[PDB]
Amino acid sequence: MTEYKLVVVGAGGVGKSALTIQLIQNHFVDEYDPTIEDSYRKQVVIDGETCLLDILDTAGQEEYSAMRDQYMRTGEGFLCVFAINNTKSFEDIHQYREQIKRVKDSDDVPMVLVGNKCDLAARTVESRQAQDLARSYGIPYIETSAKTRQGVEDAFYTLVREIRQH
Ligand SMILES: Nc1nc2c(ncn2[C@@H]2O[C@H](COP(=O)(O)OP(=O)(O)NP(=O)(O)O)[C@@H](O)[C@H]2O)c(=O)[nH]1
Ligand SMILES: [Ca+2]
Ligand SMILES: [Ca+2]
Ligand SMILES: [Ca+2]
Ligand SMILES: [Ca+2]
Ligand SMILES: [Mg+2]
Repeated sequence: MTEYKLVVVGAGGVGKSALTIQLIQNHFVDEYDPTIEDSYRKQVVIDGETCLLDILDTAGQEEYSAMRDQYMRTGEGFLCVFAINNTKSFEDIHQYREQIKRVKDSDDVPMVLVGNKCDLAARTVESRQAQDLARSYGIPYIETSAKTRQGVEDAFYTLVREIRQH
């Protein structure tokens, strides 16, 4: 079966782990344990295709930024996550995309921009602002809540659909 190597990236605290764990394990992680780098692997059927998803849940803590090159080299598609209640995290996306672009020497890397924590009302990043950023990268923008599971499958399975278009 086809394996998809997905990598979840973005600033600390944006919900990368909660998103991944919601997808793979169907519960919401309420606590905040910063990640170094974790791997998850699950067989799923996406659009009739039995798929192995290999998901790398990466560090948002800037102290671990030296690890980015390695994971950007091996990843096939990237979920670029910010939180809609964290303007800085949205502004941080570009450093992630620019590095992905550099490492893969490509302006056409499979990516999805994810505005997470869409269950929270303290929104400082409007959907349209994020749509505009995604448009500039040629990628979809999807809002998610790891808490309620809104958009979670859509974000990941879409990443897959973007990889398939490559
Ligand atoms: N309300 C709400 N809280 C969320 C959501 N996603 C994550 N959180 C909360 O935000 C905090 C950080 O989530 P976490 O997944 O650990 O973030 P991370 O991006 O993996 N952090 P790190 O980069 O340090 O590994 C946790 O308390 C978690 O419950 C969401 O969609 N909604
Ligand atoms: Ca919980
Ligand atoms: Ca692009
Ligand atoms: Ca504003
Ligand atoms: Ca397309
Ligand atoms: Mg994490």
